[PDB]
Amino acid sequence: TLRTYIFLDALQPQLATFIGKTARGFLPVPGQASLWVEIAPGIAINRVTDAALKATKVQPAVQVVERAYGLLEVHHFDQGEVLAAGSTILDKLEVREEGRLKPQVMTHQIIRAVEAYQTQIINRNSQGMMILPGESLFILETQPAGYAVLAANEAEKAANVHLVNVTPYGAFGRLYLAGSEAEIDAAAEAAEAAIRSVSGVA
Amino acid sequence: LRTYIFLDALQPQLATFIGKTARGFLPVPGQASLWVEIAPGIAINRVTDAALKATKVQPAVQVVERAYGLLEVHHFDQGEVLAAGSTILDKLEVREEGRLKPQVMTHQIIRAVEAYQTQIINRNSQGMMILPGESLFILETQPAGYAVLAANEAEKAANVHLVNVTPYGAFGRLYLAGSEAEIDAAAEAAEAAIRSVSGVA
Amino acid sequence: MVLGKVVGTVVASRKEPRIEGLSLLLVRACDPDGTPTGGAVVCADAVGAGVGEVVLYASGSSARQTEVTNNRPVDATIMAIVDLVEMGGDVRFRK
Amino acid sequence: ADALGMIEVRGFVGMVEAADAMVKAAKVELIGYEKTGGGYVTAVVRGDVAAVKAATEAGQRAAERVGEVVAVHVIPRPHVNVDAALPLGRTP
Amino acid sequence: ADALGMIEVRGFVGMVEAADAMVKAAKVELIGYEKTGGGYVTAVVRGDVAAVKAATEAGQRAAERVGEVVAVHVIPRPHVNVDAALPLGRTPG
Amino acid sequence: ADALGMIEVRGFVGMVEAADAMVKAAKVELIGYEKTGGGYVTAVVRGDVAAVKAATEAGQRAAERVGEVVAVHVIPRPHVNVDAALPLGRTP
Amino acid sequence: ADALGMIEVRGFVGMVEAADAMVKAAKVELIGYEKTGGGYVTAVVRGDVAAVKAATEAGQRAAERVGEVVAVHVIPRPHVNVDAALPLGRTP
Amino acid sequence: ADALGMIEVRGFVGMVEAADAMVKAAKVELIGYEKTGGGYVTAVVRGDVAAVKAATEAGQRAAERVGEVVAVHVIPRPHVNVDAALPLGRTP
Amino acid sequence: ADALGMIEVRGFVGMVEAADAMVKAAKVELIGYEKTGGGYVTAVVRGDVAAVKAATEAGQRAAERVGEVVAVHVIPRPHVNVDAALPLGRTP
Repeated sequence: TLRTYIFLDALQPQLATFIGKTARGFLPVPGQASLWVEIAPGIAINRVTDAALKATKVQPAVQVVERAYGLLEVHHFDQGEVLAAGSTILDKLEVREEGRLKPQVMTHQIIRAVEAYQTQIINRNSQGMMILPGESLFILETQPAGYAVLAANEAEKAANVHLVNVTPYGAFGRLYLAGSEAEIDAAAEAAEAAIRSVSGVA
Repeated sequence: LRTYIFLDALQPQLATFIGKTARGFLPVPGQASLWVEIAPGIAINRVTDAALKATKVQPAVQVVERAYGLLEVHHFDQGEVLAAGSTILDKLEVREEGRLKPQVMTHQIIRAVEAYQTQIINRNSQGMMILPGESLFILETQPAGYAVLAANEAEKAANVHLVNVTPYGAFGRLYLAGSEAEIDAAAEAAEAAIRSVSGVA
Repeated sequence: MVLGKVVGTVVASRKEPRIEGLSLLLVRACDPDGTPTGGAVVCADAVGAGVGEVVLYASGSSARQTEVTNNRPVDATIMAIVDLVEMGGDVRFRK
Repeated sequence: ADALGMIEVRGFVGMVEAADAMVKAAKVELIGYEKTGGGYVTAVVRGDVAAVKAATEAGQRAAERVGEVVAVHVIPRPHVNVDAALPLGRTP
Repeated sequence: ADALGMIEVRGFVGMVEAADAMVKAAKVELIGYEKTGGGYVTAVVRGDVAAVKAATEAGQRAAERVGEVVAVHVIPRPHVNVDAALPLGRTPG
Repeated sequence: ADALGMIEVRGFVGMVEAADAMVKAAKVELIGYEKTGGGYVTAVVRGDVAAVKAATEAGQRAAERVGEVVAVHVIPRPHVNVDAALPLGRTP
Repeated sequence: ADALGMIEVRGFVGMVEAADAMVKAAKVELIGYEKTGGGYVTAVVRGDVAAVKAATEAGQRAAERVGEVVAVHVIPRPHVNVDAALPLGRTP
Repeated sequence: ADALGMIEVRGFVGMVEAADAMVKAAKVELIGYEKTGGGYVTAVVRGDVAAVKAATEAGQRAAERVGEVVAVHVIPRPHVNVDAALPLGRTP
Repeated sequence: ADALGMIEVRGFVGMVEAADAMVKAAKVELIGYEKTGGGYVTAVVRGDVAAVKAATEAGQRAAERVGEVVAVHVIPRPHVNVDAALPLGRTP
């Protein structure tokens, strides 16, 4: 069951830095073309990964077996390789582009002037760049979990913010973003427009 | 006593790593801090409680593994943190000028860090990410107690993001990472702060 | 020393042997407006003046007060090129 | 009344560097600066006694390396007439 | 904020040559000058730490040809209260 | 815009002598004098480049016979930011 | 606009090593190279104000071993006319 | 038919530094550069004569820091045959 | 892409002996040579790094006994801008 199929054309450097910090695999560099596939049950993702690797020369970084879900990231500099890998993944599961679930935003907030007594908690809860006291905060939760990196990537392509945390595997893909008010506002508008512009099965 | 530094006002990013690292009270940015590494490291457990009871301070950091035991105490009023520093330096009955003077060992800036170095540097998780294509200043202060002070003096000097500042060890390695001009402006202040302390050689 | 336009060039062949290698120029004296009207004196170039430039030249014993024209029979030499002529608040001539 | 700290330097660059070190070093209030003529400019911060005594030490140590520190001094409790007469920021 | 660069010259003329060399040397902003008496005049520029550093170096090497420099110093990240309290061109209001 | 001639003299009679010679020497607008305090007074004159370059040299010759000259300089093309935030006559 | 950096080496090999270390040492575009004859070849890079400075300071180190470095110089902000009249990348 | 400044440097880098200094000094027009082989490059400048004079005096001082300056010379007004028979940017 | 071996010889005979020994000594592609004028010519070969290194360290031996080898250098991976801006082969 295909839950998430999202194609990232170019990785912005904080997302690629965060994946290179917190993945189990071959770490991606900025500028590469990436693909995120989340299916259920979370052990057929090894078969999906085997099909994508035996077809093309794409390279995996994130291959995570969750409680019920399964995530695969592949990436290469040439987008033809990643698109052919995605075509092989859709042919192995015998599903289409729009067989994926339509992503739902279940919590979006812009918290402004975050106190120090919250930023210390957020700092000892994450892995990305440290939120600083006084900076704005954009939190975001998307269902399914695999679309959150999309909500990460477009929020850096159209703004100049810092990535605090992104968890793309689980029951809710979570995204934290720190920065000034105009930059968090631009990143929030861009990410909320990026999630809602994805077709699929509701 | 190997080191006794008083970070008078913590900058807005050194206290974030002090909150992401410390075992104790989490420091808020930026109250104050007193860092004292005093050998041997079994008297630090008895010097920390006296300073925690005598003042209104809150202890943040803890001992080093099989070495001198460092202690960073963080109070809001700088008078209270200075009183806790005098209490911890009178529990050991050593002088405040008897600290070992900080010696810079290896300062090195590495501009345009590639993405491989970004991965191998970001994998050791302390602070702000390496951001492939940047600079990186990596200094080492001897003893390791002074190095966190350098992390303040590179945050009040330029807009550099802090990668890691290991105050707990034999020598304190501090790597910061920003743009190519801010990293030079920050490394100059880190060296000029760590080479300006007074004490025994 | 009077200002005039450099009208022409004079090429002497049989000359006094000290002043060989020295350029000669017909300078006719002009008004401070900048139009030449007067007698044309064959004076020696010491600055690099060409045809049509407005120059100063100085005649007399103070025509020899240059390294170029030190002890030479030089009656008048060109010492400066006019860039501007201020005449009581109206710049009459520019370069 | 808050404690009083002052650094007088011959020069304006030394005064701005001293004021930066005093503000970045502790939680004091940079009020302004008194131009007593002759190139001398004095930077006046006011705040709590430990804060001012740390800000003053850092401003002295930072302004010695760009300039010409004349006098550096901290009053822990100024008299009420000192604040009422002299332009030290807290004029009621 | 914007980086801060100052050149103090004991003389107005060396100050003007310093300020002209700074604004031609990089992309900075001459925001003004400070007369502190006794012949001491300080030219103040704001900009970016690369630009202010590269500008203030050429301002120093051009202000030594004319007058005498007393102090040359670059402050890469001045505090908010210092921009609010001293006449440094980024005052809010 | 217009080129900038400056002559700074520690005296005041030297500045009036220099400003008078710079006005008499060429078609240059005397555009003011700047009192930086402590004796030091700068005559600021401003015109075309040939005019300022002749005038400022003549004013340098004239000011050195009357007082002690401090600095003589000519900027042939002042930057727009210079004329903006300085009292040099051609500020808009 | 963008800052300019130049390495002049008397050989082609030193110019290639200088150009390589300039590009590898900072996010700095390599425009190309100008031959002047006589051996002398200049590599021309262009980018940020300090990135070009670190690029030249690391290209000079590299070209001093495999060649003879004549001239290393950075221009932090060249004029409109210089880019418009020289082969330096940003010709409109 | 304006004046003519030429700064000849045996390096390309000293030529571009002299070029930038001549343009930033006064309001002059930089046509370009002449490569006479052997290393020798020449920067060529057009403007009114005092502007070119001050431009070349600034460009020589900036080019002696970098390279070997061969010749600096200013022609106040070149002949018509000189402009028509040599590549000096005023060819009709 | 492929590596970059090049040696520079002041003279054409030494460079041709260099190019011959490099393409006989390992598996490299002689893409050509470059004239920087004044007697210098530079032979350039491309291949994988061990072949490029073994080719240059034999071409230097064979061209050292002929002419004037100025400089020998091997680049294991040139940056994509150096290949994209310089006549080294592999230009996209």
